Amino acid sequence: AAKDVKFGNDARVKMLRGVNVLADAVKVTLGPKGRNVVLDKSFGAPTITKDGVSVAREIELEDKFENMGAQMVKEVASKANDAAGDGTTTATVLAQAIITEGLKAVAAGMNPMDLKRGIDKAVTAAVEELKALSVPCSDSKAIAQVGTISANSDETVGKLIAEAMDKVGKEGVITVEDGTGLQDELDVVEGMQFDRGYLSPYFINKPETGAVELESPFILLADKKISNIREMLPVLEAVAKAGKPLLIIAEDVEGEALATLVVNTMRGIVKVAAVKAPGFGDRRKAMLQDIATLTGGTVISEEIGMELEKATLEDLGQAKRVVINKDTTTIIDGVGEEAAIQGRVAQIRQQIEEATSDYDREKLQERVAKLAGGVAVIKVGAATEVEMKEKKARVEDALHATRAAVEEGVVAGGGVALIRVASKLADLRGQNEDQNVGIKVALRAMEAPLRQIVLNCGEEPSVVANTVKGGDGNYGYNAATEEYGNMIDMGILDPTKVTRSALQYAASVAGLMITTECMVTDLP
Amino acid sequence: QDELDVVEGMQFDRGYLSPYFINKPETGAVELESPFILLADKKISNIREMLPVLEAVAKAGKPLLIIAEDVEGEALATLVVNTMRGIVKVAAVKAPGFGDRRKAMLQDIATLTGGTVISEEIGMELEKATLEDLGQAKRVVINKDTTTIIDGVGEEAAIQGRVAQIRQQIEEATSDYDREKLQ
Amino acid sequence: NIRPLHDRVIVKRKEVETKSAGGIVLTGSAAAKSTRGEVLAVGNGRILENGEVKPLDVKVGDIVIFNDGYGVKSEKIDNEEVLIMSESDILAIVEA
Amino acid sequence: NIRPLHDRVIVKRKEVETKSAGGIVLTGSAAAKSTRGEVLAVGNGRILENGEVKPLDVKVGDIVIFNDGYGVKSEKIDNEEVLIMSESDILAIVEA
Ligand SMILES: Nc1ncnc2c1ncn2[C@@H]1O[C@H](COP(=O)(O)OP(=O)(O)OP(=O)(O)O)[C@@H](O)[C@H]1O
Ligand SMILES: [K+]
Ligand SMILES: [Mg+2]
Repeated sequence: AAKDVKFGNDARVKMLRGVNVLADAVKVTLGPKGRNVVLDKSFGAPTITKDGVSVAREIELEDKFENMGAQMVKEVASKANDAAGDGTTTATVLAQAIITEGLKAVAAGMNPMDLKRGIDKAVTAAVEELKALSVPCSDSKAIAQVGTISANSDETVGKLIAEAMDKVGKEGVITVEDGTGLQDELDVVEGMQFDRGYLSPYFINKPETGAVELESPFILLADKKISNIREMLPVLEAVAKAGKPLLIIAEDVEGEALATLVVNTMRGIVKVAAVKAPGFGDRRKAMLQDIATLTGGTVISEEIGMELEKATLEDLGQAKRVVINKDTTTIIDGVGEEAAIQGRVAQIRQQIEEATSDYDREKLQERVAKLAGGVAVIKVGAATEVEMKEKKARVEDALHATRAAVEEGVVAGGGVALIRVASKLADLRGQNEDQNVGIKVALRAMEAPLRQIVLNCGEEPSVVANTVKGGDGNYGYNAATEEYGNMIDMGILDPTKVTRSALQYAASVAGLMITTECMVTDLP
Repeated sequence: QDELDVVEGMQFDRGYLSPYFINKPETGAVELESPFILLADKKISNIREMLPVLEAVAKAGKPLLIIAEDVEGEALATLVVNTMRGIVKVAAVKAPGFGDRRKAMLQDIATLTGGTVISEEIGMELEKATLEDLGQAKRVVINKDTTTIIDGVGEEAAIQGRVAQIRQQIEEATSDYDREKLQ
Repeated sequence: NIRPLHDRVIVKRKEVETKSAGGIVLTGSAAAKSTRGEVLAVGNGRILENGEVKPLDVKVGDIVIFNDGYGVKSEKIDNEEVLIMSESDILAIVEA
Repeated sequence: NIRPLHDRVIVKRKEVETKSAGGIVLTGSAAAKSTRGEVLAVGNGRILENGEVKPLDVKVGDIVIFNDGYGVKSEKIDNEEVLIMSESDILAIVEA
């Protein structure tokens, strides 16, 4: 359709007004004293949230040019949530301050391209200084502190996440889901714990629990679906000769074969049970092979070549304990070679590195956690749905912060890391004066997270910023107690990945946003 | 940061038809050293057609690869079985491209590797295909997405003639899509 | 022990050729069911229109080529698969 | 060695005509399966209702024409394709 075209300072003012609207919506949540934002949802109750990415997503303005500004600065929080999962509010606070101070220099006649180059140089040096300033976070106490701080100073969430990461180890996968109680629940599972139940109700060895218990059982893995008892009949006779129980992981066991095996189960010849194969095509085979590697067996398929009739006891897998129930099935101490297990770990990790999709990569990481380590599920307990959503978002942010902490390390929280970085970058210079001014606005906007934290606390941002800059090292501002001290000792840590990602994405979008002169939108 | 990714020789966007072909499990990439190259213009479902070719390859002992429209089911399973049986190091991948272009770049692969494409139109079948009919290369890499051939054993004069032919096709081409595919 | 009646033969089917002529292993339908089989038992012989029994040309223990179809039947003797067919379904005897 | 039974013949099919009458190359369906083939083995002969075996008119090594259908059965002996038919399916003998 027809377009409205704005040029120069008018377009810059409209775009900055939109950025200010989005950033003022977002930044009322920063820090421990930050407040919540209600987002009206057309379907369901309104969402009360304290994370900046949801507020950033929900902002869209009537003025088209202000809407441009809002969408471009919303990209900052979207990217910061995609990469690190935390620091979306900090990223928007940084982006708004770079745009505001950058447009001040743009209005001052300085070249916006050179300002963007200066911002990029300053932020590259800032990332280097953050990496130098970072300390690796491996101890559980610092992990608990990171999880607490990232969850609005909720010590219960931080200690629960620390215990979960301790239980599942470094290779474990932890996810957050809703809970039925009012309290947070941690559910840790070990070994292969795929979510497929028994194919028939009559397998139950323990009727008082509805769970089939198999002690040192044989495991047969049939990639193809079976409807006839003929194929594994030699295997059934062999396992009856052995006398040990047998569990089948198959695409589908149904009809005559299923009836024959359940009848033989209650006849007592074989303590046999069959369950569905996990997942769907192109993923069923790989983690079926993972099950075989864990149990020290081999999958039976037409592609691999051997048939179930030729399958023997050596072909079948071996484990120490097996639990079947209605929804899932657990395998405990699968008898497989350790070296093959670690080789499979390395292969799936290489697949993770080659994976360019979040869904495939997270499925591969879940498979790694299944075969090695464990899987933790954190049930968010809250008396109401809106508190459930808010607490779930906070626990998700804390989990992402702990993951970023183990990935890259930790620094002093409350924006003091960026303050120290800017203090270290005092002598950095660009190719010309406009680049130096861009560096200076980047350094000044690095104080924006701390200043906005103090503003949310109700104190004076400038006095506290000067006090923190006067101090050295991890000396900073406890925003919860409104005191001063060593933030590492005070337990206020921020992941280096979160801070660095927030700074980088804010700087990139803000530089590209201050470089603009003309904006072309649809007419109202 | 800006990354430059350069490839050399033939390297098309097709992977192995079965996961079991992997010679190097720590990389997920099949590495064939001086392999034979068969070019089937028709899809493969049975093992009868290239059975004389497979026996000739087993007599030679060098690894073997198939570029066909589709090798699947019984034939694919037979190649897999013969692969871990160790008689032949055979890997089959889907032919790159589509109608009226898959044939052209298959002929390009034949020119690079010094082989000939087996087709119903050209007349010769896979039953009478021999080792001389098959293509020759020095190294071959297979993975999930791409397939690379390094130092195809083909005549330089034929390669230059094919270059000239496709350049003439470029000059005669008008639409940008066909021209960029030819380039 | 099982022996057939009239003009029929009990034949144990030979093992399927797992490997082709030049060392290529065939599996699946490529390892198609062998139509060759050794003779396990020969019946008394075909009954003609005059009521006389003509002895069969097939001997016990001789490898023969048989034609699958409706005439062949499957049975399990001492947990071993055997096929039953009339002498017409028996095509020929393999020698040397 | 393979030799047949009753009224049947083992015949090696001749090579399909790759060339036409004027030398045109024939391929695919043009080079259809040859109905002619040399006799590799002749059975003992047809058994009549009286119990007598009447010897076959065909002879070993003679080229004969056969009709493809249900009566012909394919087999491989020393990795060579041979067809099996009753003498009724054998049409005629090619002389000179
Ligand atoms: N008690 C505290 N004292 C000082 N600073 C604190 C304290 N608790 C939290 N902070 C700081 O508050 C800042 C903002 O954290 P907050 O969880 O509000 O949002 P965020 O990290 O910007 O991202 P998101 O809104 O996406 O969760 C962090 O830099 C953190 O270090
Ligand atoms: K926040
Ligand atoms: Mg946060």
